[PDB]
Amino acid sequence: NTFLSCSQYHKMYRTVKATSGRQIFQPLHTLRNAEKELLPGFHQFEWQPALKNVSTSWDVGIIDGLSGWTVSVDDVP
Amino acid sequence: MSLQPLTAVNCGSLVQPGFSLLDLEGDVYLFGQKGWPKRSCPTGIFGVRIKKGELKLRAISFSNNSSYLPPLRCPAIAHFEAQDGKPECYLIHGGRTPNNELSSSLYMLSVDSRGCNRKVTLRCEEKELVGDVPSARYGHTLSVINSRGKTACVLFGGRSYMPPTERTTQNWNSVVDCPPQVYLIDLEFGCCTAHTLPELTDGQSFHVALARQDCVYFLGGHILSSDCRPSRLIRLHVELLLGSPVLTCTILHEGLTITSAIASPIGYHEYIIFGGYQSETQKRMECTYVGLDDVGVHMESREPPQWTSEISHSRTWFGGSLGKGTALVAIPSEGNPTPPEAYHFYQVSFQ
Amino acid sequence: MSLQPLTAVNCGSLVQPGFSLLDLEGDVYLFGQKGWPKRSCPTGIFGVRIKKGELKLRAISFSNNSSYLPPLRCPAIAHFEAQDGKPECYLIHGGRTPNNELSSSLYMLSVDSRGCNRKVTLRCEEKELVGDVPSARYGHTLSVINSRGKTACVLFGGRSYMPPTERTTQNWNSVVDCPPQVYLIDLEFGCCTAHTLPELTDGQSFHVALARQDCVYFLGGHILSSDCRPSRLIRLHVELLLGSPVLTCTILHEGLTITSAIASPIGYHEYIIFGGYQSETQKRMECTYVGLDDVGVHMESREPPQWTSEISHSRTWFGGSLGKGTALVAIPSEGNPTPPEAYHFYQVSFQ
Amino acid sequence: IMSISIRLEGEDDGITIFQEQKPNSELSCRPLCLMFVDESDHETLTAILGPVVAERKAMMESRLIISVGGLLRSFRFFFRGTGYDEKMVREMEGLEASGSTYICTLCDSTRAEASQNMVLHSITRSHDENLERYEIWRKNPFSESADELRDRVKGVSAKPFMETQPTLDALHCDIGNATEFYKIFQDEIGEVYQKPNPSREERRRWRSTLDKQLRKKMKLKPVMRMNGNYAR
DNA sequence: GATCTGGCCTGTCTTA
DNA sequence: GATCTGGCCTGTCTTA
Ligand SMILES: [Zn+2]
Repeated sequence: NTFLSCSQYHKMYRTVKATSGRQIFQPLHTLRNAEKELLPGFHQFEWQPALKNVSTSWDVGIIDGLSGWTVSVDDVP
Repeated sequence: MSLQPLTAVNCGSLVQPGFSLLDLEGDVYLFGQKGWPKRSCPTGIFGVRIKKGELKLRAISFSNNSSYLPPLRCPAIAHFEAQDGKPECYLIHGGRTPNNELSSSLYMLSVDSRGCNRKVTLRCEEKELVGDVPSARYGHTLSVINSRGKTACVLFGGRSYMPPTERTTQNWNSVVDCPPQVYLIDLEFGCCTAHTLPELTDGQSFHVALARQDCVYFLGGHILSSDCRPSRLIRLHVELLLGSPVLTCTILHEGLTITSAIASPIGYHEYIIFGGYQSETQKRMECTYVGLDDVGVHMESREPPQWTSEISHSRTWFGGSLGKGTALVAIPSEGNPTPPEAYHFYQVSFQ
Repeated sequence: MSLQPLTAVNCGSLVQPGFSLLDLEGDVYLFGQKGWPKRSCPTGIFGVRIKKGELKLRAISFSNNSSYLPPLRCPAIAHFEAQDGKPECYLIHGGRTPNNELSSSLYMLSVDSRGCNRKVTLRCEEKELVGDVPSARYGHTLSVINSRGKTACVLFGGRSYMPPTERTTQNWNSVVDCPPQVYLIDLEFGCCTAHTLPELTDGQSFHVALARQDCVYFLGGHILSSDCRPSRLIRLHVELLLGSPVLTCTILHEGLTITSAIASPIGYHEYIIFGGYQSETQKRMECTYVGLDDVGVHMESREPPQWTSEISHSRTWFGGSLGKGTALVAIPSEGNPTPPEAYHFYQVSFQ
Repeated sequence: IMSISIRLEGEDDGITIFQEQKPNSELSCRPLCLMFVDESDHETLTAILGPVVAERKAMMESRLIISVGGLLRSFRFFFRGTGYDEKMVREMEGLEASGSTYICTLCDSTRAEASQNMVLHSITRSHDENLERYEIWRKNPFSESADELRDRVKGVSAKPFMETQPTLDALHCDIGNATEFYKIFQDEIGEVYQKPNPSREERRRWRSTLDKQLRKKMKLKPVMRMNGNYAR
């Protein structure tokens, strides 16, 4: 919410810990596992009746939108 | 065998990677365009004239009693030649709607009247198919056969989307080869029969098919199961008798390993295979000649016209046949800002 | 009285808010180009022609003996009329170069030869002033008098940069009115005398000065000390009698409250005054007529032409006198994208 | 997510629970798909967005089950497509963009017809009716010429693929109306009802003096394309 | 050579 | 009416 870049935040963390720390802020690698709940593909859910033409796997994260294009040359690329 | 660089002065955004060139009654008609029809041309079909290097596209208008067509991207064109009763017919089936779908309907295109002043009116009719209809597909091939003495059509090959039950919103734009059965279609009525091929255990696509005197010869076509481009040639023989359309088949040992070739007619039955893709990276540069007689295919490589560095180093290329030993090819272009003409055009001529 | 808009045909980017129109021998010459002289016209001076609304600028060329001029922005122009020796002269002094410094050098401009094919050659001679030179200033006025029978010049008014004691790099760009002493300059030689008079309390700037028959009439200037635009009319009477150019002065009742006016001669000694500004905020809209004779100045309000809403709602406006009852006015123009032509132009004509 | 309400056990059309107090805010707008695709071309846009519209059209039917607040609860979904401007609504419903004869996306009135008659019109257009009308235009059962057939389907020449609720965008409506009034003022600076054929230079001079005035007062500087702040 | 009409071209209008 | 010359016009090159 303060639009701080990851590398700028790590800079802030190192500077606030090296001087008088007594470290307050958490390191990056504990943030990277902290949001695994906020992103999609974490909670269990289920429809009824089962959806049409949609798979039932409930853990699909970021999927590439091309959706299985047969990149082979001769078709529309 | 010389190539002339053309300028697509105006209307160079209507051509797209896959499209068709119908050669009927002299002048050629471009068919297929980017997006749906715009009000400049409410039909979708342009007339092409090449003069002094200029490529000029003119708007064509349909007749009063004809239905209209979506701009099918990669359809299967079959040239039904002049005879009783309505020359000159083109059978189109079935292609890809620009709203990305597969159309399973067959269209029949013909010429109606003229001029008054250098104007041609066309007419399109949907042809209802009572079947046993072949599943909607693109890239397949249709060919007309005349046998003792009646007329039929042979439909073979092509790809299609995943079966309707197994298509998942992640495998949506996935595409697999349709099963390998040959469909015999009567022009009228819509009785279409399906027959199995004991020798062909797999289908293909993008294979140039040449039909002469109730014999059909299928050149190589790209297979997506094994990712192989077979050099073998396929011959099939349709013997139309009352009332079972028996079909037989055989393999020829050697043919050109080619996919998406521009098959331009020159002589009576002599064609030139103008080139395409032999591997996923390298494109065919050599021009080949294919004469067709009842003995078999006679194949000789001919001196390919000297290609400028641009068309020799291009990633991909496509085109179509303007007829009379003349063909059109296109190369996508780069630059900044937009050219905006995304395609440079070349006209290759034989003899 | 009439006005016509003029189209600012190409090369209209050389007109800046302060500039001069030197009217000599038919066509008039724009002077005071924006920026330094670009090698499109290495002189700096232009001939102007107005034909069917088109304002076309041609590049004049100096002669071999001439020293070259920097494009001063707002100098003091004095028209020395046609007589012995070399008619007719324009005295330019002194203005400020495109680098913000003040010239303090008197230049004399004359014509040399023509044509052949619609070509006119000029010549600029810098003339030395020995003295007791006048301090570098801009906006002042110089006027030409003929007194029994010697020709002299009276130099008065004008702002200047602060003296080089209180000059401070925080008060660098500030200007203050030069001390009010009249300088009498001989055309030849450069012997310049300086006289002071009690009735002239402070100097002025941008005050139109008129000169006839060894008498000079100063209209209302703009005094920067009390911020007043005095409506007093000033008169001074000089005579060059060996060996002093003895000078006296008088105040008059009514003088117009305009600064930076466009004084166009129309009659023998009758002028039409267009005016720049009545007050700091509100510009002058009325046009006035000022005749002058041995008795005194005679004022008459003449009907001003109907102004377009644009030139009536303009904040600032400038121009000069093309002569012969014709004058040229300019309006800065606001628009996005940049027009780029900044100044829209009008031609006003009397009778 | 605009609002979430409860109905059970019944007797109430709804009993609202959560209503987004700031719908237009940038803090409440959840991205779903990002693409590097042009808007003009149709084939790439539809090939990528096929699946999204497909599972959206398949989701309206069934009911979701989530473990929330400790218990298993059931949800229904209503989708309202309203955030598209007119260009995209026209091109994704089969109409002709954008200066056609058939002006209204909600009605069938033509450009000249809604000039005489202005204030009386009734909303007709909908998704299914446009699908059926594309079917009429392609099958062409009565065999009319191009213009008559275009008149029968009131200008549906392409198959619609996305469904769009018949509403009006607010922001671009304000921008369009402010550009209309800016042309009216640009006309009224000069006299256009006295001199009906003004020259191009006169147009430029009128726009220049109007922008000069609108700079002296209201503290505005002109813009090439007119954003919404200039309209307000 | 006189006639004509299809289509080419150009300017304004509309939402972006 | 022929001739001549200045200035107008356009394309390319240079840093931005
Ligand atoms: Zn409406």
